[PDB]
Amino acid sequence: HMGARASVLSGGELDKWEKIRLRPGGKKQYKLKHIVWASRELERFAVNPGLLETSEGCRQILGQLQPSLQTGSEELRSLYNTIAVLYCVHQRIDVKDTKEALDKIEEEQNKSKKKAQQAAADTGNNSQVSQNY
Repeated sequence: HMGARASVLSGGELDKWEKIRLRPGGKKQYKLKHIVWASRELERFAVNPGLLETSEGCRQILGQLQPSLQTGSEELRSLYNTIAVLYCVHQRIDVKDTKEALDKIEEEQNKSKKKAQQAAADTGNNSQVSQNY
C-alpha cells in the first residue's frame, strides 16, 4: 500500500519545481503543493505515484493521458500540464511556465514535430433570378 520515497522529485528537481508559473500572466506559480495534488489526482486516477516519479511512468501517463484528457477533465488537463512538466523535469528539461514545458513536451520533449492540415471553403449553388426570358 506504501511506496513513493520522500516525494516525486529530488531535492534539486523540487527547487526547480518550486515555481512553475501556471498561466502566461496569471501570476500564480506551481509549487510542490501542486505536484502533490497532481501526483495525487494522477495516482488516484489510475496511476502509481513513484510510477510518476519516473519518466517511464510519466510517459505511460502522458501517453494514456493526452487522449484521456478528452475523456477525463479540464482537471486532468491540470493533471496533464503538470505531468508534462514533471516529465520535463524527470527527463532533463526545466521550465518556467507549464505551457513552456508542454511546448518541450508537445515536441516529444526532445524535438521533431510537423502538422499541416488545410481545407478551404465549401458551398455555393443557386440563389439568383432572371425575370425575363
